[PDB]
Amino acid sequence: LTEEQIAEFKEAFSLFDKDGDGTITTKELGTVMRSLGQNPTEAELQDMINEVDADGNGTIDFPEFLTMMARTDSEEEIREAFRVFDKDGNGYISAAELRHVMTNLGEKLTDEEVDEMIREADIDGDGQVNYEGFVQMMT
Amino acid sequence: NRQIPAAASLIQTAWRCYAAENPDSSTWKIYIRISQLREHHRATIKVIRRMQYFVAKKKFQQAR
Ligand SMILES: [Ca+2]
Ligand SMILES: [Ca+2]
Ligand SMILES: [Ca+2]
Repeated sequence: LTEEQIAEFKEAFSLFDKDGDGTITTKELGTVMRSLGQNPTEAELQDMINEVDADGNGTIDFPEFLTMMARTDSEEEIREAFRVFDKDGNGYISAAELRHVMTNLGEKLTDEEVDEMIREADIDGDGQVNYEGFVQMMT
Repeated sequence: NRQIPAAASLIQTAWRCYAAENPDSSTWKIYIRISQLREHHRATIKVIRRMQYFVAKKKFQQAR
């Protein structure tokens, strides 16, 4: 962690702590998200906080915020998520199959996001994505 | 098979978290209701994207 990183994370913290009270609540979090054009439910906001609220008080103070923003397995879980679609255990997912899953399931990436993903992931350009290589790239 | 949406969302939040580090990634184009995206938008977007990644991480862990 750099001295520059910590100040940048303190600046980011302030954008959420509209209170100035030292903690981010679910309400301040939803306020920021709606300002960006999102409409999260209250349960979605709660799940966001709970993954970060290490003392279980229900809010996020700056050391908790910094802990999460500075954050090990992860690589393996993302591999395991790709392996869900690697039915034959290729180690590979088709660019076509990847675009389909990325665009139409879950968060629904845009086609331009998927373009960027595939251009970076398909190193040899054969239309087949070595997803273990791509997981490495992201981490 | 609830693994499929949870798996997709983990990949997508992870990638979106990675790609927001590139200030000129097309992942910034999704915020259609922001006239001019200033630096304070990007800073909050990066925070939100990290939180969503952690949520997706947990949800995938629970489905597997
Ligand atoms: Ca506050
Ligand atoms: Ca706390
Ligand atoms: Ca390839």
